[PDB]
Amino acid sequence: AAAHHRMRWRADGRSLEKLPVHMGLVITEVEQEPSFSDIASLVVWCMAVGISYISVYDHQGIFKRNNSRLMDEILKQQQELLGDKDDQVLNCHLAVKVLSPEDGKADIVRAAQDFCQLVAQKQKRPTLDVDTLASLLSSNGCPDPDLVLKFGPVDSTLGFLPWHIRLTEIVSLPSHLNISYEDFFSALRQYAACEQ
Amino acid sequence: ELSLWERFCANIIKAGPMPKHIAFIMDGNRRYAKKCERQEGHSQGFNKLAETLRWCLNLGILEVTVYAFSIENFKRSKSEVDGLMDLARQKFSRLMEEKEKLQKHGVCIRVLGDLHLLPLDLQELIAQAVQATKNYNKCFLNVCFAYTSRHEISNAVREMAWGVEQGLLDPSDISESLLDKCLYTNRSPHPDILIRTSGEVRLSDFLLWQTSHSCLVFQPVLWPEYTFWNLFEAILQFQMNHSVLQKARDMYAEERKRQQLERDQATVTEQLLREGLQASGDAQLRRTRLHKLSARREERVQGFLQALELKRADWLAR
Repeated sequence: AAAHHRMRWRADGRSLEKLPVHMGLVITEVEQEPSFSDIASLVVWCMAVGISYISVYDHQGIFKRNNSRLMDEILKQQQELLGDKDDQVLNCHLAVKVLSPEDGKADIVRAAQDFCQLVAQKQKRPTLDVDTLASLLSSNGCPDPDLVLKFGPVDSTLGFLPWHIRLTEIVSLPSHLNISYEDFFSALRQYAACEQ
Repeated sequence: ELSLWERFCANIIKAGPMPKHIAFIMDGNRRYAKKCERQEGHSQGFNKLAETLRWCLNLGILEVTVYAFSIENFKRSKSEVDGLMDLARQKFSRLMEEKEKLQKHGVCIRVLGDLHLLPLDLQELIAQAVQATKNYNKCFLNVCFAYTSRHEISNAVREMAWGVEQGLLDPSDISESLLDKCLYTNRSPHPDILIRTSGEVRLSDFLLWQTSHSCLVFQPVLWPEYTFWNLFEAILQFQMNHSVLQKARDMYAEERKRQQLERDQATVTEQLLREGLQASGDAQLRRTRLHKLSARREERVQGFLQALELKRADWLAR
């Protein structure tokens, strides 16, 4: 009967001038091993307010090497707060992608290897334009992030989806440990006014 | 020259690690059109460009890249777009006629973009100048005219399919390095800092490949009002995360190199899986097999890069 909580979060989502269709969370905090509890709450809040796809990124890969531990805690908090698991568990995996450095640059060369082998198969010719590249990457289906959130001291993307971040807004926050919904919401309130 | 305070902090900043390459997104020229019509502001923006170059030259910043024209800026006002062409022709006409003066100090200029979108004379001036100013080794400035990183990498991409279609490379030789060595900035090394003026905070399709690990510096100042302290604050921020970003770059390298080695040793076994051979190592069948694989990709790719230069050098003639 926590349906009022869904009412509260959906109301916050429809209130912003603009909510990101796609959002990324980049965690530069390498001082300690990150806490999945804070990450899971962040993605849980995005879904609640109405953000379709979230991607979580760590340049060392500790999220991709721990998908199960992070997916476990994302589902639990959803059951815990938002409260038929097959469909719920399906919408979560469909919406949250866990990313690492091998998904932006190393993926860019993967598609290049696709065209070139098709060129060697006489099927493809170079005369490869702009939209042919986009549909050729692993973002064939999914759009590009409207907004990325940088958590931690480091002031780079650290190799996070260089092709897709072409027009996206970046918002950096001091840390993700012990993050609060009021903090995360004024980020969206920053992005809502952000010239797009 | 530089101010005493400006020369003071410069010597102090020169203590720690220094950026060898810094790139600038000059934004907010339009916003400074207050009491200015709009091409008067762009003219003032080019002045602070040369002013800022004095600074980096004073600071020993060796290479600098600037975003002069994005292909997206083509949808602007014909009056405003033609207004940028006039200035593009103007300052470039100053690059010529002021030749040899540019030869005294070791400065070379490189226009980076897809040059087929400009009016013929602009292509000529640009190609005229870059051909003349090339082979100068003390200083380097990359000006990005008609550039988007998306267009850039797609061009580097199609140019390596050219290689496979030309029998110079095979798609196995494709790598992050090969792709790295076919962008317009292959003469430059990767930028240490990226600076963007005005309150905006996006990359706008500018060097997305090369600044994946660069320090991002965004400042609320409009670019025409850029000062030496605005530049100094960027190097300050850069030096803070230098140890992190160095280590960050230093571990990506080792991982991609190790991962490339794991994949390379794998396909050598896949062929050894066929043909009935054993991955024993008894008499180094796989060891020589992988050893030869590195060279055949090394020599075949190395030739492709020499061929791509000759290809690119031929266009410089006309």
